[PDB]
Amino acid sequence: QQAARLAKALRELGQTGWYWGSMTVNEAKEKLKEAPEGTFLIRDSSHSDYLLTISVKTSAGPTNLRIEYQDGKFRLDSIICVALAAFDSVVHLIDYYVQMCKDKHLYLTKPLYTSAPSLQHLCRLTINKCTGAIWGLPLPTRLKDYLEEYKFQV
Amino acid sequence: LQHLMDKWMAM
Amino acid sequence: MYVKLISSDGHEFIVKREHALTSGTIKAMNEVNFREIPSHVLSKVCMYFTYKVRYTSTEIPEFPIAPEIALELLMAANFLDC
Amino acid sequence: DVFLMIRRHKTTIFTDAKESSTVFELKRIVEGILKRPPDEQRLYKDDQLLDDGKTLGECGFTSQTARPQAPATVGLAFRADDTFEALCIEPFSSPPELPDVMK
Repeated sequence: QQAARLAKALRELGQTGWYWGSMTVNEAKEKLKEAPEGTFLIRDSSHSDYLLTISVKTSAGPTNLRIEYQDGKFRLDSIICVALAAFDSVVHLIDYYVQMCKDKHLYLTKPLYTSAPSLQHLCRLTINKCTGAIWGLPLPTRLKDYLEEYKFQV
Repeated sequence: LQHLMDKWMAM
Repeated sequence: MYVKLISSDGHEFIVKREHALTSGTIKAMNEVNFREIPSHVLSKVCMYFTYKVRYTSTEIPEFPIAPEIALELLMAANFLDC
Repeated sequence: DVFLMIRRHKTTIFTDAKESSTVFELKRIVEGILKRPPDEQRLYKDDQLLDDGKTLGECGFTSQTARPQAPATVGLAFRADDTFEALCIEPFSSPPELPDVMK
């Protein structure tokens, strides 16, 4: 189920609207130079050993953090980071850290969209922030299925 | 993103 | 230049035709009556049209949606295909 | 740019204009849409009547305060016959109660 999980993860990632594909390291730094702290995007990694990279503005400038995928689990770069949580879903990973800085670790706040999300998707995002009990909502089955397709808050 | 599928399949 | 979109409660919203064409439904079909979309939703839909056109400097800002209208807005968005 | 909602009764116009433009130019836009001359229009920010000659910036319509996603409301009253009608804007509908799960 290893390849099947990565395929599902990449479908979600295409659904995020903040995946910048083949953006170069220099292009990512140029895009985030003046962005607020916490602003982030995901792009392809240029390194042979890694699939993806998170580009994020820190108080010291834009930086890059590669994402490992091993044994069917996603985790942040273990060469840089060391109780590192693992995730079936990489969008879930991002969501996890995003929520983690709404409490108190990795400071991620607002994604950098490639283009304007659809209104449907923004409504889905808003509803996910309010409840996980999508089935209990006064909505038609077709829209619950749509909500079911993307359960994350970012 | 079939490019990423094949990159993982390679490595 | 402009089109008129009328809510179920009879509020008339006048928006640039270019902006209104964000909705595939409107694009396919100079007044449009929706009868099933109330004004507190249609107005926010029109604000979405404005927001989408202005940010399509990609520093796209957040588009805030009040929890109290979100379910209805979703249905409207699904109806409008936007 | 400043993004505006011009509201009278059950009519709402979504439009944009420069912060540097005047009240009169906005009345000319209204005249192009609703077919009433400038001298038969009064525009308001809350209860405050706006003078034709003032710029939008001096009236308090800033790019920070009037965004595409949150336009500022400008009220509109027409000159019915001799005088002006009272500034009347009908509110939008009320949202239903949230489901419990949305707590």
